[PDB]
Amino acid sequence: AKSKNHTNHNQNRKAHKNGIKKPKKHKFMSRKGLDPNFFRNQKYCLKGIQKKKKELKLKAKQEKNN
Amino acid sequence: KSRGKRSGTRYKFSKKFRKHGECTANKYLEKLNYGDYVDIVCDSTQQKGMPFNYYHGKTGKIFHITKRGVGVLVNKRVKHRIEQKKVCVRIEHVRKSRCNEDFLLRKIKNAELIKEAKLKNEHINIKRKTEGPKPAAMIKVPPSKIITIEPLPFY
Amino acid sequence: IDNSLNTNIHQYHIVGRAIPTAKDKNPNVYRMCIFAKNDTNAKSRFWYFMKKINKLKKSNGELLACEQIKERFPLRVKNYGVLLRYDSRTGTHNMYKEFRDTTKEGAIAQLYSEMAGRHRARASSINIIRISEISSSLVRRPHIKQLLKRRLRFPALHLPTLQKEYRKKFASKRPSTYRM
Amino acid sequence: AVKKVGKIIKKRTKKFTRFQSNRFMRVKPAWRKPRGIDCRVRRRYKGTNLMPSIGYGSNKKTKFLLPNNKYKYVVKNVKEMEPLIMNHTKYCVQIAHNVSSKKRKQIIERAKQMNVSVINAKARL
Amino acid sequence: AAKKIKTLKLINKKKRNDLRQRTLRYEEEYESERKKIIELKREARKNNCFYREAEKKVVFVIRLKGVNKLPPKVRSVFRLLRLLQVHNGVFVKVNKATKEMLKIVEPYVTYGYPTLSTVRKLLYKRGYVRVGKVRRYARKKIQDNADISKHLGKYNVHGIEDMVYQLYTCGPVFKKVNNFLWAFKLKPPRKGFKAKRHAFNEPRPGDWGNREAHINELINRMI
Amino acid sequence: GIALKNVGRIKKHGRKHLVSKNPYLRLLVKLYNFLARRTNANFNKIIAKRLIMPKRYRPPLSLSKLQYHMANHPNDIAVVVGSITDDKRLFSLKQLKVCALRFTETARKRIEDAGGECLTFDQLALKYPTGKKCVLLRGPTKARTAEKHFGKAPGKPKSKARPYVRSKGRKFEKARGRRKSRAYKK
Amino acid sequence: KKRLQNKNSLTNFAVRCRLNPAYKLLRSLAVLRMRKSILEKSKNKKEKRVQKQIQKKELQKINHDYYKGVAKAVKKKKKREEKKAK
RNA sequence: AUUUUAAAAUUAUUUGAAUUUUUCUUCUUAUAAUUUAAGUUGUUUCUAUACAGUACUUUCUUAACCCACUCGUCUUGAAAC
RNA sequence: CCUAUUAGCUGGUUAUUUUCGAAAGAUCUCUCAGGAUCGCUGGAGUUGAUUAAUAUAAUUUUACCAGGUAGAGAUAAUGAU
RNA sequence: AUUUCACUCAUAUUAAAUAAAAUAACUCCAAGUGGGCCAUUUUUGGUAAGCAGAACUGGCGAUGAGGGAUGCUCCUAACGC
RNA sequence: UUACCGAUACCAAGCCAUAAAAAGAAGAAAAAAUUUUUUUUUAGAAUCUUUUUAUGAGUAGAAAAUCGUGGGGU
Ligand SMILES: [Mg+2]
Ligand SMILES: [Mg+2]
Ligand SMILES: [Mg+2]
Ligand SMILES: [Mg+2]
Ligand SMILES: [Mg+2]
Ligand SMILES: [Mg+2]
Ligand SMILES: [Mg+2]
Ligand SMILES: [Mg+2]
Ligand SMILES: [Mg+2]
Ligand SMILES: [Mg+2]
Ligand SMILES: [Mg+2]
Ligand SMILES: [Mg+2]
Ligand SMILES: [Mg+2]
Ligand SMILES: [Mg+2]
Ligand SMILES: [Mg+2]
Repeated sequence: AKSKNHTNHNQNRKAHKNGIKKPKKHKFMSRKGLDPNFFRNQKYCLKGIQKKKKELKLKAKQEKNN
Repeated sequence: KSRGKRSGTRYKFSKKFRKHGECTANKYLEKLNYGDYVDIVCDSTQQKGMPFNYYHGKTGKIFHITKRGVGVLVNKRVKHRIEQKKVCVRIEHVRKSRCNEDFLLRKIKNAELIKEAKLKNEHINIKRKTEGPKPAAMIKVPPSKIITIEPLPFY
Repeated sequence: IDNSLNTNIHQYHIVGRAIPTAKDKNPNVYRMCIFAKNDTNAKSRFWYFMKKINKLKKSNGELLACEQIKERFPLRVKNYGVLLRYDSRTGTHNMYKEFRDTTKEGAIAQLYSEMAGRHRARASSINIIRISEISSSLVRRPHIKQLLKRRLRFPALHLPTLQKEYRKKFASKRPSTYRM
Repeated sequence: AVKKVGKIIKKRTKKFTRFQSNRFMRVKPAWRKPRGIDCRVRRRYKGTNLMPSIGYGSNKKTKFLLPNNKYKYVVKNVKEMEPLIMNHTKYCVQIAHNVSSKKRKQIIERAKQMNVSVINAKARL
Repeated sequence: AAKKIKTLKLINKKKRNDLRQRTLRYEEEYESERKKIIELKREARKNNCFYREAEKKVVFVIRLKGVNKLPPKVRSVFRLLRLLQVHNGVFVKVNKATKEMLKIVEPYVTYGYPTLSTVRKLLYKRGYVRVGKVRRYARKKIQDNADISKHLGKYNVHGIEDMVYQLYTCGPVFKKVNNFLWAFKLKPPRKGFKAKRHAFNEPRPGDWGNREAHINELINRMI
Repeated sequence: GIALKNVGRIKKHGRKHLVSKNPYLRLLVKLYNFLARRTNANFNKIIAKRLIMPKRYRPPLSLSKLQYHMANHPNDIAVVVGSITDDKRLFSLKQLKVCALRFTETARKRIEDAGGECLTFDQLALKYPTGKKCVLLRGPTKARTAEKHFGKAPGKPKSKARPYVRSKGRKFEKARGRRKSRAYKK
Repeated sequence: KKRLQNKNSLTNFAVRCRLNPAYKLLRSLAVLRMRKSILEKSKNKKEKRVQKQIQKKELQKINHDYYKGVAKAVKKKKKREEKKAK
């Protein structure tokens, strides 16, 4: 038989029963497929920083030990 | 039936009257950073990097910058939920939005005001006071300059 | 005081002006007398008229004053001429009608009834342009001229409007409309 | 209507009879809630049978109290009588329908000793 | 413990004393302001000029249309305002945004500028208050000042009179006070509306406008 | 009527009363509920809530993990509302003072050996009714294998959800839609 | 606390006083005002009248002015009409 | 089985001020009572000096005012011709 | 007898109360009397919130863009005329 | 760009209003549904149609009550006793 | 122009349920008789008790608590 082949009727209402949900907004979007080269540089930097931190910690420990 | 990538664009992407040509060479010097808000305004003089019909006019945060590209996090309302769309565009289309800069200016001014307040220790109310009701006044008008009014007859 | 008789149209002097702008610091003020049922209605009418005549809307102007005019001699009969603009279902018309009354307000009340009754013109569709007392040498309407006659006299052919107490539905004797 | 006697308020002396129980013998008066499209009772048209509802409930404080102001306790046996020696004003005995005449008499006697009211003392009398 | 109790009592007494003085001050102000307005008017009359009065700061808004057959936007606006039933009234701090909101809901409400006495009446006869931990409220009628002196102690409005004052003339602490007040569940008016269909400013009989003074009469009727 | 959400009535989404009929556990909840209400200590409330929770949300906390958590602040008492399991993967065990709902026997034994203390919840309450010098800990909650089937369905791109499959091996869910070679991927 | 009645603050004197401590003083003042006899009021009327003359005159001037303006407007309208006719 | 307290208010006392000079003027120092606080208490009949009556409670049965369409069902829609 | 064959189709599908409460869009489907999957609903649960807050909002202001429908134009372009 | 140190940005009126905003998010499991229909306003085809087809919103459906004599949708207004 | 009549909406109060919220592991009160007897109560069941406030339409559907039948162990 012939049909109500399309309607956007009530759709808005349906949507608004659980609100138009926003994205949750996370502080750290993945840098997965984004700017290469730069991001590897960043990674390297981070690693360096971590190493430095670790060294500092080690030094502190040594000091504590005497 | 016919939902191609440039449908309903007879006017969206038509360059405005006496502004054909191309994007001016100074538009390529707009500085962008990972966090800048950014309008997407499809200059259809460049056919590369043309973002979809829908994102024309819609602002978004820059999440990625490239050789001549800009990824833009733009919201799209999709039936029951807004979702983040990563619109990869050329620079010709991406324009730096101005909303954020209004806020920025205010911030700057507010800092100065705060400093001033601290200089003297005072409770300055920063927050923008919206258009409230008007206070009492006493308006001098001569009886000469008060033009009386009646409705108009029909013609 | 009688509240069954009153028609609560008053006359209001409204004065207002456009809010001053940097570009036009000292704008013109406009006034009008407006016949309205209350003060707020009067204000609204004033705003409407401003909108119609000048570029002026309630949001970009301010009312300076709304006064309320009470008739000075509310028990002296006067002959009021009124000039209206009204809208019919077919189109728009001017007309000048005259009302013998005790106050401007009363005249206007009369007028609204008459326009409603005679032309089916509802209050929305009418705009009073001016009412002024016509001294009886210039009265043009015959139903007013007659009243202005010298030693006026007439009988009382109206039927009794008995109080609801003494309106009783069963009567001993067939009342008389003649009276005297 | 509402049926005050003292502090006992009953909101509904009339029983809720099944819809149409009056029309067909096969439909017993025991309330059954009409499912079914177009029922009219379900839809609550003016002038039809009412639907029992939690609004009709009796105040939490007087609920199961009889006109006596006493909760009914059914009793089969003398031992059972004993729980209500310490509650002879709040509870009133009913002797179970199946208790024998001699036993009934005994129960009645016990009740009298306790000062506890018996609501069916007259059974087999 | 006894000592503590005594101390508490003393404190209460002090508070009461303070309140009374404040109330007196408010009373003094109210009359004075009124007098001043009159004086200003007189001056204006004398010297050709006009005195426009201060635009009215608060606005008491009574809902007219009930729950059904309402657009979504208007519903949202109502929710924001806190008018949820047919004759929920509430005070509203007249603003730009607020004005805009009102305009969106104009046909479904009446409003106007309450007047001090009316406000007082509302507070006393009809004033309930939200008493509980946030988002769990309980609509309690005021009667005692301890009810309100708890939540609004910080902001220096103990007792109903202070609240009333705040309401009348949008003070520093107006918004908070308004929030504290449970939306005014009013009767219907004892003589009746003219017609909720039509506007107040319609030349025919109606109700839904900004009946800017005459709200007070309506309130009195339907208190 | 009244234009309200859920009509007036406030939704509360979680557990209410423990559905368990474990008399000891009921007693515990009674106690800790009491403590929560009187000693409005947060800690107590939290404990009560965790006691109420279902078994998946009281996952087992491994001895190693406990040790790790205790690492920075010693002597203070780790409390764990679930079971603590032992770790063969630990070599050394420090002097640990731990409250838990359950200790697996071997874990308990290990603790004893360490010259530590296994406290039950009542004991903890007796000792530390406001949870002074305590540390609430949870085991790995979403480390459950059921949870690996949740989230975005495998089929949606970038989902790390395990499909429910009979078994592993090439024959099972490793062709069309799992490799570029057979139509598409994921 | 068990909810009891809710007392009509406006009337229930004690309740009112509890609500608003100052109220009592205000009410006393009101009572005092009510008290004073009509002779004084009558006397004051004369004083008011004396004080009012200037104000009255001003009012008259204002309303007269308004009337005049209206008249002028009417005249102008008439003139315009005449012009149109011509 | 101590927020039916506390305070407010009121009455009869007592100390000190105030400008609204006031048998309800206000606050406050102290003391007793009271209710306007701190959701109805009393008085007098009656039922009744009764063991079921014609009263009282209750079931059914009739009327009367107003209302009420055949339930179930598929259906946008069923009292459905 | 296999066989209680199969039926996307028709009919029926048995206590009470309380609580929440839809959809008749969408995509694909030898699909259009059906299904799957979203949507809307309930229950379960957790993290939260319980601090008149911040998240948040079918809302509005203040900025800031985007627009080419109503209207308007034809002695602006195109096409009429 | 990331990191760690500094110094310092309004805050109890809360970086504009307003908010029975956390009755929120999120995860899980599953139900029913996937024939719709009507009203204003915009609107396509059609001479039109209680016709066919759309948009916005609200209804009916799933919904009684008061009004419109009468009536699935109009007005008022949504329902514990 | 008043006045009136007029809903299951509104308002006040009561009662039911739901939801949430407060909050909770020791004691004489009165009357009647004539200083002592008699009369009632003299509570503390956490899915429970007390109190508060709001709310309450509903098919398909979902859930919970109840009710009942045939048999089993206690
Ligand atoms: Mg139906
Ligand atoms: Mg009417
Ligand atoms: Mg309407
Ligand atoms: Mg009938
Ligand atoms: Mg059909
Ligand atoms: Mg049927
Ligand atoms: Mg077969
Ligand atoms: Mg519901
Ligand atoms: Mg079929
Ligand atoms: Mg277009
Ligand atoms: Mg056009
Ligand atoms: Mg259906
Ligand atoms: Mg309806
Ligand atoms: Mg009709
Ligand atoms: Mg229900």
